[PDB]
Amino acid sequence: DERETWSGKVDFLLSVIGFAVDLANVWRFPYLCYKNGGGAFLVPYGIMLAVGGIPLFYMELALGQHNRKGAITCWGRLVPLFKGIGYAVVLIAFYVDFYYNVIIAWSLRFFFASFTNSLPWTSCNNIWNTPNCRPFEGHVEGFQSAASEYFNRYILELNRSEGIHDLGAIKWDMALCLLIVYLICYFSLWKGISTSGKVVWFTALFPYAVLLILLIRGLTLPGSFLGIQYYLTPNFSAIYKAEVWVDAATQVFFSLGPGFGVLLAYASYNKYHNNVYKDALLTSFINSATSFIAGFVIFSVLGYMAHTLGVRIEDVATEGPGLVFVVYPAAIATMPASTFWALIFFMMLATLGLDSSFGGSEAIITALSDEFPKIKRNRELFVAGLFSLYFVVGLASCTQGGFYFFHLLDRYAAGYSILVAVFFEAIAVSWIYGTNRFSEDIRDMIGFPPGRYWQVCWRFVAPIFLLFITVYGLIGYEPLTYADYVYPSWANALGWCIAGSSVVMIPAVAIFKLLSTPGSLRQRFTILTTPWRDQQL
Amino acid sequence: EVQLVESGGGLVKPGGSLKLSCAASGFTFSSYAMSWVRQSPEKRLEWVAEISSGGRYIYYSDTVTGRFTISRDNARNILHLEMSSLRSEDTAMYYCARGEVRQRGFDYWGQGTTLTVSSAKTTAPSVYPLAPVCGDTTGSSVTLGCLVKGYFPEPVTLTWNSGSLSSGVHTFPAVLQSDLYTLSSSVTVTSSTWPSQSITCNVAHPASSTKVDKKIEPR
Amino acid sequence: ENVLTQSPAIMSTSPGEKVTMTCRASSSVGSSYLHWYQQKSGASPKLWIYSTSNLASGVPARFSGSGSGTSYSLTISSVEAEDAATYYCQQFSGYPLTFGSGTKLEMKRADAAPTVSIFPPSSEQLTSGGASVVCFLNNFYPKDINVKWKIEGSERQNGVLNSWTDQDSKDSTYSMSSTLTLTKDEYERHNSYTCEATHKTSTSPIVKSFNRN
Ligand SMILES: CC(C)CCC[C@@H](C)[C@H]1CC[C@H]2[C@@H]3CC=C4C[C@@H](OC(=O)CCC(=O)O)CC[C@]4(C)[C@H]3CC[C@]12C
Ligand SMILES: CC(C)CCC[C@@H](C)[C@H]1CC[C@H]2[C@@H]3CC=C4C[C@@H](O)CC[C@]4(C)[C@H]3CC[C@]12C
Ligand SMILES: OC[C@H]1O[C@H](O[C@H]2[C@H](O)[C@@H](O)[C@@H](O)O[C@@H]2CO)[C@H](O)[C@@H](O)[C@@H]1O
Ligand SMILES: *[C@@H]1O[C@H](CO)[C@@H](O)[C@H](O)[C@H]1NC(C)=O
Ligand SMILES: C[C@H](N)Cc1ccccc1
Ligand SMILES: [Cl-]
Ligand code: NA
Ligand code: NA
Repeated sequence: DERETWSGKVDFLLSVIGFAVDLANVWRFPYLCYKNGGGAFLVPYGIMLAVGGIPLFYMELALGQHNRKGAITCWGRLVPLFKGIGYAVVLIAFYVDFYYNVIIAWSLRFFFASFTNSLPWTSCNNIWNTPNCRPFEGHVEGFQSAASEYFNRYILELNRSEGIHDLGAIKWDMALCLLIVYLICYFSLWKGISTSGKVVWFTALFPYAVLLILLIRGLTLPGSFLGIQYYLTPNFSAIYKAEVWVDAATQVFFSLGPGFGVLLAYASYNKYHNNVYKDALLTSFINSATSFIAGFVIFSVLGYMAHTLGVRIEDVATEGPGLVFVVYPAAIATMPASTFWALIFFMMLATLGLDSSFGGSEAIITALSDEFPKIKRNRELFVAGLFSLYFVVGLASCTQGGFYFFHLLDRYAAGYSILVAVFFEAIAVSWIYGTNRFSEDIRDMIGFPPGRYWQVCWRFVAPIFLLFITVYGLIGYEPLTYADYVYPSWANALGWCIAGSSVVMIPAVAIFKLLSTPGSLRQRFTILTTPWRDQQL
Repeated sequence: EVQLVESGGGLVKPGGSLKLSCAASGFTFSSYAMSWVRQSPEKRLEWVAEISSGGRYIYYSDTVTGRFTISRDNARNILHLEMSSLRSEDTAMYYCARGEVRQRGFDYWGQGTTLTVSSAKTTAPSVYPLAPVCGDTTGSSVTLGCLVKGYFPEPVTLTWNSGSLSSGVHTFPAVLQSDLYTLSSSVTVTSSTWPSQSITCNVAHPASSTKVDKKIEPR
Repeated sequence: ENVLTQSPAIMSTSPGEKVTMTCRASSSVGSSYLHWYQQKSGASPKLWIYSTSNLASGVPARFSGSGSGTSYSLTISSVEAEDAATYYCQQFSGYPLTFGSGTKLEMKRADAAPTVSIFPPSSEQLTSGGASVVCFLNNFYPKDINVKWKIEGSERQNGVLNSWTDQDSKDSTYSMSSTLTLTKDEYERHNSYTCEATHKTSTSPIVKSFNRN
């Protein structure tokens, strides 16, 4: 204080909704519903949302609004022994920027690709095609669809790479798209939230315009009801299995943003007596509701593919990049006015990703802006240096073998790491700092204590929720592979480095902080577990 | 159930200092924020200070800030208001009040404890019988009276026949005049009842250790 | 500081009648932050209506509350004698927390004339050097009444103390005590003492008096 504040509350809400709603709302939630008993999946999903996701989501938002600092300073002021959590969270967000932007660039690349009266990925008689190409998805690996070969052999040129050891030529048309993304991010974030919170009005709202248009074209298609059937038809037999609850737990956790320091930074610009609890609920709800909607958008079209284009539903119903960059564009191309559906689809994909990259970077800038007045004074300079380091290292993912690089980070950069970070975040808040202090902090802000429900969830449910995900994510571990390629053991260990490079800050910094403090070790856990709020009276 | 008990009030000279206390019980005192609210002799309610459930957030009215200090003993369940350089404007009944939710208000209150800030010295009342004039019965009933004059500070305890006689009793609130309260009571009983049976006005003023009784005879 | 002004200040009502009372803030108050307390005579305040509309525990359905921004109101749909008290509104939208100035609610009833009585100084007091005549005026309605002392036929205005009781919870009447104090020397320098109460019930003042036998 003085600390800059949101130019208006809608800016905050859209920044948060924009961060939380991204591509996985489209390319994973509907797939999980289809795979796990249809609308029955909503039960495990809703329970995980209620006892795990939203409480963690609420917590970080309240915590950021109360302590009014970014992730490093905040965790340091709250429990100095764990200042490292702020460092861990910061460079997890740092790694994620190295690859996640590439998805946006692919979106722009397909967008620039659809300025035409006849979409390229339609047919199997192009220079990049293979003797084995089919018009649509099949179930035999050696025979790709026309859209799959376009993505793979034309956009990516992934066929020309023999692995992560063979990144090949830089692909400048991609680097151009990667640069445009970073320019859009720079001129969105250099001036701070005064413009960043205005930009999100587009990037957070645009997808809903397109979701509506596609939802109508989708549901008017022949076979669209058949798709909705595959999407939502209940089968509670799935609920019996542990793997389904783990799928719900993990989806809930990664879909909401909790513990990345992003919600922390955004809430840190809230007015102190803002009703952060009302904001956390409205915001959670919109995230999940968007996934629900998008599922109709996807499977109406997926149903139209099965009914009309003559393809097994199981072959087109898929997750991840393949759904949005291959299967959906395939369906679009068969439709009248296809060029229009393609241009707004790929635009939606990019705006879906942009709000999210915004939040990741802001978690970083705000964290560093608060630790270091040097960079806070020079924001417009600092981000330019940061996005420059992004663009340069990111050129690796614009190479012909670039997917192999993307896929490596996508697995190791944030996955296992953030779960342990958030696990200590929960443990720090509820048990070191105390739910008592926290509840009291929340009342001083919003006028009432959190219910015993939110308290039980933070203290008990949350940590074993995160524990539940982390353990099944270990027991299910296998060495990294993509399609027929298997990554070399050194590549595997290198990702373990990226994974532990951040997690290690937690015990590292705890060890280093102990060795600058005067007293005996009973005396020293106390000096490092006493909150900054209390030392200053 | 829930009970709050303020204590510690009494006469204090200006500039002096005193410590009020509130004994919480019947609920989990650690969980709730507490406030001191005072009521002046002119019956105005004025919030004084609020302390957090954990005692880490303290607010004061501008009237008492830098003079009062609110405190909290969560182990022994006792709320505290530590006053200093008191002044006559601080004279009031002080209430201790539960108030953890702002959206819900002060849901429970104590019975209050009275602060009086004055330069006046404590002095014992003279109690005078009020027997009726010469003649002139009657009168289905008769009125008797009692005069508690010249005391300070408030309170005094008046009753009749040690409280057996509560019907027909009017006990007037005291009125300060040049640093001395004067008070009076009237009681009416059927003409058969008096002077056939003794009617005593019994008065208590603990601040001055007084304990008078006054039988009323028609001299 | 958000001043809350309440009107009316005092309010008389027949049982069964509707009553409304209002609260005006000098600044906007969120409706979830406006509350009301009732405080019966001689007792602590009780929470009563919280965040505008919400009856507190044990509060009979007669009560209701309404308002927003800078204007709020309490309404009793059909008043009962047990409802006579002072009502205070309050905000928590901002520190310092502030209470309203009060609306004292009171029972209307049919008029009743005072039962005046006059008392000469007690012998215990005259020996003290003092002398206070006393004149009780009991069980009348409405509350307004005007006592007037006379030595001889001359009125005396100086040196008086008047006390009024709170309205009776039983018969809902008012009572008053007037004490005229003199030096014993002034009391003995003269013979006739009178105390007379003009009141609405009668155009003629009600008069009690005594000579020194
Ligand atoms: C499928 C999509 C379109 C909707 C997703 C459903 C969720 C938005 C719903 C289902 C379960 C709901 C929860 C059901 C039980 C409650 C208890 C409720 O408890 C309290 O009132 C706390 C006390 C306080 O106010 O402090 C808080 C909301 C919550 C967690 C709900 C949060 C919203 C939830 C997650
Ligand atoms: C896609 C179709 C089916 C549904 C469209 C959903 C749209 C209209 C919904 C979803 C999220 C909503 C927004 C969520 C955030 C706010 C904050 C609030 O203070 C103003 C309204 C506003 C801006 C909402 C406007 C309407 C909104 C954009
Ligand atoms: O969608 C195919 C369409 O454009 C292609 O041109 C490329 C261009 O060569 C690249 O440099 C890129 O940046 O822009 C286009 C992306 O597709 C074909 O060359 C063109 O004939 C065709 O219409
Ligand atoms: C299709 O039309 C677009 C104009 O929208 C043009 O750019 C493109 O070159 C056309 N394709 C062919 C094969 O001519
Ligand atoms: C929670 C978002 N859906 C995923 C994300 C994206 C970028 C950074 C962090 C997290
Ligand atoms: Cl989701
Ligand atoms: Na999401
Ligand atoms: Na987004």
